[PDB]
Amino acid sequence: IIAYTMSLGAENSVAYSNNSIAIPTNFTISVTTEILPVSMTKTSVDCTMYICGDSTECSNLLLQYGSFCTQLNRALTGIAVEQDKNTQEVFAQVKQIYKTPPIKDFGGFNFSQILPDPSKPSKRSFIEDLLFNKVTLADAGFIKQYGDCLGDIAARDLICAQKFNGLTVLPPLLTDEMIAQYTSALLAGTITSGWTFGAGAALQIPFAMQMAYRFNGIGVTQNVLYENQKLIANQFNSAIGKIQDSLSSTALGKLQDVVNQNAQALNTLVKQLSSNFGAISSVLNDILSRLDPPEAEVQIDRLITGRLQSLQTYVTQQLIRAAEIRASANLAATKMSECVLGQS
Amino acid sequence: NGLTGTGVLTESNKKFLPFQQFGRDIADTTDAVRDPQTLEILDITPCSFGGVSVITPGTNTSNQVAVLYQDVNCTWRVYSTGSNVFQTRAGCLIGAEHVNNSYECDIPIGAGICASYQTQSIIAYTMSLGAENSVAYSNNSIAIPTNFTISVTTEILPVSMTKTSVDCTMY
Amino acid sequence: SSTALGKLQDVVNQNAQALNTLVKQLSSNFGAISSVLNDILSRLDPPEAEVQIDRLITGRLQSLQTYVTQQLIRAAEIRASANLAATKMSECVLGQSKRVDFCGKGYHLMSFPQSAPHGVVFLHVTYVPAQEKNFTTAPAICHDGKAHFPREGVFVSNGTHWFVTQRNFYEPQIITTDNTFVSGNCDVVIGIVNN
Amino acid sequence: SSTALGKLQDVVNQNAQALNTLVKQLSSNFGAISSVLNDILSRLDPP
Amino acid sequence: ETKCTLKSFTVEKGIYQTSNFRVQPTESIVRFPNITNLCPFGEVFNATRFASVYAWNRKRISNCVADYSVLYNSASFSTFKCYGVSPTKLNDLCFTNV
Ligand SMILES: *[C@@H]1O[C@H](CO)[C@@H](O[C@@H]2O[C@H](CO)[C@@H](O)[C@H](O)[C@H]2NC(C)=O)[C@H](O)[C@H]1NC(C)=O
Ligand SMILES: *[C@@H]1O[C@H](CO)[C@@H](O[C@@H]2O[C@H](CO)[C@@H](O)[C@H](O)[C@H]2NC(C)=O)[C@H](O)[C@H]1NC(C)=O
Ligand SMILES: *[C@@H]1O[C@H](CO)[C@@H](O[C@@H]2O[C@H](CO)[C@@H](O)[C@H](O)[C@H]2NC(C)=O)[C@H](O)[C@H]1NC(C)=O
Ligand SMILES: *[C@@H]1O[C@H](CO)[C@@H](O[C@@H]2O[C@H](CO)[C@@H](O)[C@H](O)[C@H]2NC(C)=O)[C@H](O)[C@H]1NC(C)=O
Ligand SMILES: *[C@@H]1O[C@H](CO)[C@@H](O[C@@H]2O[C@H](CO)[C@@H](O)[C@H](O)[C@H]2NC(C)=O)[C@H](O)[C@H]1NC(C)=O
Ligand SMILES: *[C@@H]1O[C@H](CO)[C@@H](O)[C@H](O)[C@H]1NC(C)=O
Ligand SMILES: *[C@@H]1O[C@H](CO)[C@@H](O)[C@H](O)[C@H]1NC(C)=O
Ligand SMILES: *[C@@H]1O[C@H](CO)[C@@H](O)[C@H](O)[C@H]1NC(C)=O
Ligand SMILES: *[C@@H]1O[C@H](CO)[C@@H](O)[C@H](O)[C@H]1NC(C)=O
Ligand SMILES: *[C@@H]1O[C@H](CO)[C@@H](O)[C@H](O)[C@H]1NC(C)=O
Ligand SMILES: *[C@@H]1O[C@H](CO)[C@@H](O)[C@H](O)[C@H]1NC(C)=O
Ligand SMILES: *[C@@H]1O[C@H](CO)[C@@H](O)[C@H](O)[C@H]1NC(C)=O
Ligand SMILES: *[C@@H]1O[C@H](CO)[C@@H](O)[C@H](O)[C@H]1NC(C)=O
Repeated sequence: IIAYTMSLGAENSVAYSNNSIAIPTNFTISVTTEILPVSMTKTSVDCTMYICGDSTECSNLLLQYGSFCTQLNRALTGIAVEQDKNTQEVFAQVKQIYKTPPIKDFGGFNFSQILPDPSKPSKRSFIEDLLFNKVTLADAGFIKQYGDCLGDIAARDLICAQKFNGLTVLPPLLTDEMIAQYTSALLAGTITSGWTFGAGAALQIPFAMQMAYRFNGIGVTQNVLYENQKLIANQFNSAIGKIQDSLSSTALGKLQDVVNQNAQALNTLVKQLSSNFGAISSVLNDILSRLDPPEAEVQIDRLITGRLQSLQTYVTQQLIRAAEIRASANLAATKMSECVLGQS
Repeated sequence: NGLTGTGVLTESNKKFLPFQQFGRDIADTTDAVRDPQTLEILDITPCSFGGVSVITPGTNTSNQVAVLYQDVNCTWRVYSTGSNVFQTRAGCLIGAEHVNNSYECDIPIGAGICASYQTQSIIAYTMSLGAENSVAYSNNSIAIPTNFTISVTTEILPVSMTKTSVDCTMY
Repeated sequence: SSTALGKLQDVVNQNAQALNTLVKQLSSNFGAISSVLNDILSRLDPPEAEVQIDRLITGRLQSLQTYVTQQLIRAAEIRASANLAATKMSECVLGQSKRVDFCGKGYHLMSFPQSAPHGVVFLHVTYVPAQEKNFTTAPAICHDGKAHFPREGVFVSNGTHWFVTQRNFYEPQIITTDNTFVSGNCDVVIGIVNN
Repeated sequence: SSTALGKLQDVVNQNAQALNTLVKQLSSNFGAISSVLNDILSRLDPP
Repeated sequence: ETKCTLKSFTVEKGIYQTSNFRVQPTESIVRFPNITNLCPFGEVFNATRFASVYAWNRKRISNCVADYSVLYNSASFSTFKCYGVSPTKLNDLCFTNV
């Protein structure tokens, strides 16, 4: 193990003089990726099932704390509807589902790796499929039946452990196929209409002339595009190939951290059911048997207070995380309107 | 042996050492037990399971409701069976009729399915993303506008909320 | 005047509901024998009423704490909204914005502010093209073994004749040497036409 | 050089005040007989 | 359920979460070991000679039903106090290392 002083970067010097200028003579077409989180998992909690279980004595003792559970569930539902609103602001910008024609004559540019693949069950692109397999979720579907984990399969499958304690995960409103349809419409509009479909009705224009407009927008004359069209198309195709390559090779850490954080929060909730909180045991059935009502109520009160504050901590941290995801989704919506529907 | 509880007992594959009688999971609840007369191990599984949601068009319009059992797959652990049973990737929906059309979402059920109080009864459908469109793209065709419209739109933004103060002692 | 400002009414509703929830949470025992201090202080003597009063104090303190925490979170969200509104005031009202969909749908022309209870309303005036028409087009024009490109327009053709127009409004004009500029010969551009 | 950076000093002030408030909150009984563990552990037996 | 969790008699259009699906128990079962004898209540409480407190006696008890009601006719105790358990629960339990 070695320890060193970190370097800030390579040293450089500019040959500045009062009558010297440097002018470029060639260019490169670069393609870069930017990843942004847009939603997190929507969860719900049953207080009675988490705090008491099937205990009727505990559930009758809990009726002095019903306002707190209505409050918790109000907060969680606010988060849950905010997630769907986030996805809608990002992806549902345009409400016309444009298709790209079978005329794949785009001046030499090849958009085959980002356009839908009709050979799949879904209509996801090649790049979208490569992205889909680099993020491992925790819920492959949202129907886990009672008979499916009945026995010791519970408390060995984390999801049934969460479900037996009242912790539910709700499915998003837009399926993945609907989101793929939205991105497909955005791509088709942007490659057959330029930036006009974001300001009104889509007005077609040949792709090379649209690229010439975009070259004008950065301070380069159009003849620079028209005289170098094959070189530019080749550079673009090579850069797109480089992306797929890199991906299929080896990540989406910022999107996996969201899944990891939500799963860890739920599992921490489940393990915090082993705390005594100052009582004689952490099981309601060891207290309710070996102790009679009036003097078991003190222990059950300790347990109730502890578990309520556990739920409260969870909900508070979920609210804070949802605020951060909301900021990220707002940034993504701004980038969608200003980089995809226009030129910045 | 004095330990009380509620649940479902099933035959087990766990195998206890001779000095063991109960088995506990990570939440420290008893999930296995050795029967004191037959000396066989049993698993104890809880009895309640599965979320439930209720879809109403508002009780100021009707007291018809639909119920979504978010963990059932019918092709049951339901309160009633009625008619119009419709399976969804969000659960089994009971009380709403499935149609083949598609509209804008009214009440979001989930997984692409919405519900609405149409024709009265409750219907469930797949939400539509929008009208389909196609651009007449060719390699030498352009579309140029010949007129314009001046549009005025509103945008609302919250700027403040209520300023409050609390006296601890008085509360 | 017909028929809403839901985003501005939700703020009022949320604050009122939070205060009223605080008030109703004064009916909780929190594990004591009653939720009234006067039923405890009468029928119980100091040292053994102190346990009940301690339970009540702890419960009500945590109620206040929950309220303050959720108020802080909501205030952060309102702060973000107010920052966005200030940016929109400086960039859409005090200027003209080139950012797409920042000051309405269309090409932004101007904006006017109006005040509302706890908020602001922007009236965005934008320009939306309409009544489009199809034309044949070309990237360049070849005249004397030279390629001519438009200066600030696009080459269109009504079917037989060629004109140069501006991109956002059909206003055809005759192609001259003041509309175009020359660069190179007629062998490199792909869809060049003779005119 | 004359006369400020209030927005940068408020951050330092807030963090310092939070830590010091943590330290002074060690003088609360929270409903116990004393706020010192050594006065409880001496004069009282474990249970 | 929703009317009552809302604390209102009117419900507005929408979808609301209710409690998880509950199932009620149908039967009650008890499973104790096969024990037939009664515990030596008459050679512990009715012994003829007790020990000195400095050399107190300790006896092991196992494999017997602890039906203490048989002590109601022949015994009257001036002190009886249990720690860690309730006296009203002693008839339902089962005891280890007595
Ligand atoms: C522009 O001209 C300058 C002037 O010679 C070149 O820069 C110097 O390069 C040498 C060798 O790399 C360095 O040791 C000097 O420090 C540089 N700076 C000076 C002398 O001020 C530079 O290479 C030229 N740039 C191009 C693109 O040709
Ligand atoms: C501008 O740069 C490109 C490279 O990006 C040059 O084209 C390359 O030329 C070399 C040598 O002729 C070939 O081996 C490569 O295959 C070319 N690249 C591509 C993508 O075709 C081009 O010559 C440069 N232009 C000038 C004027 O220097
Ligand atoms: C551009 O559109 C406007 C409508 O926005 C047209 O003006 C309308 O013309 C019709 C028929 O002449 C009248 O009934 C309306 O009263 C006019 N509207 C207004 C607001 O005055 C206009 O003719 C169109 N121009 C072209 C060249 O088509
Ligand atoms: C394209 O536009 C030109 C206008 O320059 C049309 O040609 C003129 O049409 C007018 C009226 O029909 C005649 O008086 C002129 O003699 C024509 N020629 C010129 C040089 O002005 C032409 O008809 C249009 N073509 C189509 C298909 O609409
Ligand atoms: C407890 O008593 C039961 C009977 O009350 C015993 O059950 C017997 O078990 C044998 C197995 O070797 C069977 O052949 C008998 O038919 C059972 N009897 C009944 C009535 O079911 C049991 O064996 C006893 N416990 C022990 C440890 O021996
Ligand atoms: C586009 O590139 C792919 C390689 O991924 C190739 O299969 C396809 O033939 C290319 N399209 C054209 C028109 O050359
Ligand atoms: C619902 O009932 C109230 C009172 O009966 C009434 O004021 C209200 O207008 C009703 N809702 C509608 C949409 O009419
Ligand atoms: C219901 O069961 C069928 C086959 O048993 C399965 O294909 C389907 O996925 C299940 N329901 C859902 C929506 O998962
Ligand atoms: C609805 O869609 C189904 C899909 O198979 C089709 O069979 C049916 O004819 C359509 N009309 C109905 C059943 O209302
Ligand atoms: C443009 O021409 C195409 C090809 O027939 C047609 O689909 C479309 O209606 C035309 N657009 C206009 C605005 O005339
Ligand atoms: C446009 O495509 C046609 C095919 O219909 C082809 O003949 C022509 O050369 C192409 N022109 C350009 C500029 O791409
Ligand atoms: C354009 O003009 C040149 C010279 O007159 C001629 O060689 C060329 O073939 C022409 N192009 C077409 C498409 O007629
Ligand atoms: C104890 O002695 C009394 C009186 O002789 C008798 O009633 C009782 O049954 C005896 N107890 C036992 C356990 O034999």
